[PDB]
This record gives sequence, C-alpha cells and structure tokens, in this order.
Amino acid sequence: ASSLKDEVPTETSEDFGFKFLGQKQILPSFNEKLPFASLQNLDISNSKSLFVAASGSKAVVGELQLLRDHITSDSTPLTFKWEKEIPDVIFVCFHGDQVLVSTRNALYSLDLEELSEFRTVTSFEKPVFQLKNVNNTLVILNSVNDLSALDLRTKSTKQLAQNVTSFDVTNSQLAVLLKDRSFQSFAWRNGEMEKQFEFSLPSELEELPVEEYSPLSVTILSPQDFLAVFGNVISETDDEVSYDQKMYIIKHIDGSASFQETFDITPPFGQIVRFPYMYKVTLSGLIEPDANVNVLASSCSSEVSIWDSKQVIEPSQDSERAVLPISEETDKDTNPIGVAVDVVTSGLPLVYILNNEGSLQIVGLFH
Repeated sequence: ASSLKDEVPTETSEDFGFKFLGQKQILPSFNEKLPFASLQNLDISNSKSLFVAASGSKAVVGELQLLRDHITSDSTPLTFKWEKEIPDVIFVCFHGDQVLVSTRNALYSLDLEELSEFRTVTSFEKPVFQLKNVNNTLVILNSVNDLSALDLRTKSTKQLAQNVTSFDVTNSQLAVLLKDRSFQSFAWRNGEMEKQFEFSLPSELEELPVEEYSPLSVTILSPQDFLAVFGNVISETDDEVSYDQKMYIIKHIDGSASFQETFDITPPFGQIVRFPYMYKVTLSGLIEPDANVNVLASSCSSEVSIWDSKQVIEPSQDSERAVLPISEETDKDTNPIGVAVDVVTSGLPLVYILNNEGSLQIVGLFH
C-alpha cells in the first residue's frame, strides 16, 4: 500500500531569507547535561506580550518587549516578572491566564494574575518524553510508550494509544509513529478522536533494519503531509555522540502514502546527547491562502530549515540562513531547546530560538 518515490527537491528561492536580529545569553547553561526528553522550553504569548523560558534549572516569565529590546539593542538589561529554580523542565507554555511548566515527573501551574501561586497540577506514574497542549488538553507521551490525554478543566486522564514513539497534534489532527515504524492519523476534536488513515513503511524502507533506523519523530505539516525521522537509538548517559538519521516527507493521497527522502531538512551534526525532537513553527499566509510555511529545527542539529508546503527552500545566499551558534566555551555546535513566534513587538514574523546554553537568538524571516 505504501510506496517510495524520488527525492524531494530543493528550491533555491530569492524571495526567502532570515535576518539575524541578535543573540544573548539570557539564562544559565545546561553545560551539556540536558533532561533526556524532548524539550520545549520557550513559549511566547503575543496577546499578553509575555514569554516563559527555562534553561539550566532556572525558569522565568518576563515581558516580551523587554526581551526583544535586550537582544536587539545593547542598552536595556533583562529583568523578569517571576522566576523559580526548577531542575528538570521539558515543557513550558501559556494557557488562558496561566503558565504550565512540566518536568519529567510532574506538571505545574503559575497563576499569571497572582504570581505567588505555583501549584502542582499532577504527578505522572511514569517519566514523560513529550507534551503538547492543544486546547484545554495536554497530550502526553510516556517513558513506557503510552499516549495519554489530560483535561486541564477537570484534571481527569484518558488513554489514547500505545507503542507510540513520537506523536504530533494540531487543532484537528493527531498523528502517531509506532515502534513497528508504522503510522496512524486521527481526526481530533477536544479529547476525542476517530481513525482517519493508517499505513506501514514502503518495502524499500523496511530493508533498513529497525535497530539502525529507529522510529524517532513525526510532524504534521498539513492534514496530508508528514515529516518522519529514523535513526540510531541514543542512550541516556553516553559521553561521545554521533547522529545518523534519515528524513522522509510522507504525502498521503487517496488511501496511499508516498515517502520521499530529504538530506536538506535539519542535518544531524549535533554533538550533545539529546532526545530526538523536531521543532516546528507554522506561518500560515506567508506566501498564499492555502500556503503555510513551516520553519523547522532539531534537537540534533544546528540548522534551521524551511518547508513551503510542497518542497524544501534554501535562500539564495549564505547570510540569509538561520543557524544556531557555535559555543564560545566548548567550541561545539549548539541546538535548540525551545522555539517560538513573535508577531507583536516593535523595532515579518520573528522566530525566537533558545540554546542548550541559555542563549536566545532572534531571527526575522522575510518575504
């Protein structure tokens, strides 16, 4: 049923580029010891004009205009509204008038109107790898490969799926990557789901042994496309590290998925031990009415890619590529631990990217 097609091609575009707005250490470094989970340690609320960020055991909520000005000029110091030392944070995000903070072992709430209140929401029976917030629900992937749903209004928990190694959600879809390397997609509506479609790997891809090319990651790019990654399985504690990964764009047309390789999305040259996770920011309407540009980055890479809905886009010149810095301390490549979009500050949408070293980069994506 599933087929392997030709390499996805790369367009050189003279209409796309990044403008490097600036970079500064705003939080303490992880010194190369990061929590073995997918990390989402930066969020931005354009309505409130605020950000949360967590690096090196320090979590903060702060004013967005301040962070912008701190990074882009050299005259305004970074102060915060709230801060707390929390060791193992993997997830940070605004929800209503609250900020959710999650470690591997527990979820926490900070009340944005009474900052004195830092509540435990819940504990997890087993360590967690990934969390996504959709509306009033938190979708949680377990260390035992159990996909579950937390209602934020009622605190009750549903069991969604099993044997999952990666998942992704939008407002209306839920995708799942399984241990057997098969895929599943569901229509999603406020905790509720109905199987949309299902597929296995193409014959020529099963040829690659599961042990060498393990299921690492899914990303919904559109209701029809996915981006999947397969690669070596990495251990919680290992000093030395090399990543070997294969990326595929899956377009599902009429009961048949096609897979296609890229070598141009997020090449995994990383040298810090990281749990595999694909960062995605969506800018709908940056080209046209059914066209959302997706900016992509990886826990295992220093490069930032662009997907235009149909192919990968390289800017026509080297100053126009978004890349995360080499460390001034270790001389190693850094990777993102959070990514977020700023639409409201004053001086194109602005992509904020947070390091494994607490450094934050602002990059304007133009035309």
